[PDB]
Amino acid sequence: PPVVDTVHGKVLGKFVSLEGFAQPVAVFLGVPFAKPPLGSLRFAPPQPAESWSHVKNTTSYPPMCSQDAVSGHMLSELFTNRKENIPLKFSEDCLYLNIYTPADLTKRGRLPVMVWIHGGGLMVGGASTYDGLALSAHENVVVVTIQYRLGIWGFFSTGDEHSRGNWGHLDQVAALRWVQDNIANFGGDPGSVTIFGESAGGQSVSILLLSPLTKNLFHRAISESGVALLSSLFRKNTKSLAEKIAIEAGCKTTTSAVMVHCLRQKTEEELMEVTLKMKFMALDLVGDPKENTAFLTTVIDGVLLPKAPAEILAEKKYNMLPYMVGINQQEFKLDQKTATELLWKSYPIVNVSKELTPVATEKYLGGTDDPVKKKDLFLDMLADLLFGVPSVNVARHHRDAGAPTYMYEYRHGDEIFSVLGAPFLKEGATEEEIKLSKMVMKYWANFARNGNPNGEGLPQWPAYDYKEGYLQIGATTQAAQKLKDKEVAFWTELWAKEAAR
Ligand SMILES: *[C@@H]1O[C@H](CO)[C@@H](O[C@H]2O[C@H](CO)[C@@H](O[C@@H]3O[C@H](CO)[C@@H](O)[C@H](O[C@@H]4O[C@H](CO)[C@@H](O)[C@H](O[C@H]5O[C@H](CO)[C@@H](O)[C@H](O)[C@@H]5O)[C@@H]4O)[C@@H]3O)[C@H](O)[C@H]2NC(C)=O)[C@H](O)[C@H]1NC(C)=O
Ligand SMILES: *[C@@H]1O[C@H](CO)[C@@H](O[C@H]2O[C@H](CO)[C@@H](O)[C@H](O)[C@H]2NC(C)=O)[C@H](O)[C@H]1NC(C)=O
Ligand SMILES: C1CCN(C2CCNCC2)CC1
Repeated sequence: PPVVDTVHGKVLGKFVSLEGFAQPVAVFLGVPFAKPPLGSLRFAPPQPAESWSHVKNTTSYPPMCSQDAVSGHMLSELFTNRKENIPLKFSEDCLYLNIYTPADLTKRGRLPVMVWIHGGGLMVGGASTYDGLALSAHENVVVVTIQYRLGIWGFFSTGDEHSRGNWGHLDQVAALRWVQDNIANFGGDPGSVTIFGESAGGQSVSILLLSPLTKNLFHRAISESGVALLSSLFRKNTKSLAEKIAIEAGCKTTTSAVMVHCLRQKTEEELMEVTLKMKFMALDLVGDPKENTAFLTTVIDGVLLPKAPAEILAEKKYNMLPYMVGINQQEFKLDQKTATELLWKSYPIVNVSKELTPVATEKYLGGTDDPVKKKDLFLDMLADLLFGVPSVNVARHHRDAGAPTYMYEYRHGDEIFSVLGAPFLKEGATEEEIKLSKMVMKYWANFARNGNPNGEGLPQWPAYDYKEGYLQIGATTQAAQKLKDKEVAFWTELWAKEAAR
């Protein structure tokens, strides 16, 4: 039974042997990296954890952050890269991380560290549904899954000092700081930390890469199907949102301070209650697509983000380091009038003026294949809009700044089956995807230790220079070029025409 020291006290983990590997993996589940964000700490930045004198049992999955348990239980079942489906528990006391290390705790391990940031619209998700027991064993790295406040708890902002916002992101920063001051005890190398995640995790890594407060907290980043440029997860301000939330809770809105103070008085159940009423994770068709800003989000707080992401990216003066941006052509039938309507209704999620709406349709869903079955093109443009286009834009920005860049197209969650090696400790699928998994983890890890995904036994992966070299992964893995170049062109131009209407 492994007992490791930490700045705050000792933790007791457990050994797990993965068939096919000589060395066990030491696992620590539910290690606190902060003080429980209760009472006055709700809607505040994370405070350090108080020290403890006993040896802390860390062999049990910590609870996940307050969230929609139905949407939370479902996303957890559809993303677990294991066979067992963990018995979830939710609480505001959710600031914990899980550690998977293959290092020999008896020695001075200096293995690269990979910190996984789960996705889930910043509304749901947890670190436990992900298992680094395979990636750590297969690639010889230390894997850390972190948790962060979600929904109201994590992103409620009044646009000023009484509740700046981005608590969820400040929790990610705190875990990264924790890794710095402690991972060495687990055979991890704080000098080689790689942050990675998909969807909302993907954009979080992007946000963190652009934040002034992450200097030296990590050394490489991987965004999968999500970048700082997602219009759904960022908004310069959310005062009106904060007000709708305060009212739904039965709080006055006289001031920012009165709002926050009243909300701090609410109960987790009461706030959970408001969350459900607000109906965040869901598209609202009826009404005007511009009044439904019911989406808690990343904002400009002058702390994590001094200014909007688009601009910080433009200034080219953020944390310059290896960044791997990738996507999966999937979000996982109708006519051109109804589809074009769904686009307008999906305004909050994709911000596409009604004016434009038809154009995009008649372009993607254009007068090519009139069939209804072949309107899966809608789902393609809807993806390019969500992450496809933004990703490339983010990449181009990074490259254009002189930072090692890389892209790839896997052929939401599926890459995860490969990234965390589901094909081993799960159902047992196509011996074909099982090798696909090993190839993936290989790139991620080589990138983790070198900032270059390349290695022996793996097809060439071109840097993301000006030839737009990117890797194509799937049943057959090859290299390609100009990812979403045509799609980006049509949009950057379309949105150009209305630059001076
Ligand atoms: C909902 O839909 C609308 C319309 O489709 C979205 O459009 C935009 O609204 C703003 C209109 O004013 C745009 O931002 C402004 O215009 C351009 C953006 O291209 C900027 O040049 C403007 O000023 C910036 O100031 C900083 C100061 O440090 C400079 O560094 C900037 O320079 C670069 O940064 C911009 C960032 O957008 C880049 O495009 C270029 O590399 C610039 O060279 C720049 O001088 C000003 O920001 C935006 O493009 C866009 N959104 C906003 C409000 O910024 C709208 O965004 C969308 N809303 C939602 C829900 O997302
Ligand atoms: C550490 O925590 C574990 C889990 O909470 C404690 O033992 C329990 O978990 C085991 C599985 O790991 C089960 O097999 C046991 O049944 C269960 N305990 C009971 C009630 O039988 C364990 O006591 C704690 N102490 C240490 C340091 O191991
Ligand atoms: C014009 C081009 C792209 N946008 C926008 C369009 C829709 N909102 C998010 C990106 C900013 C300015």
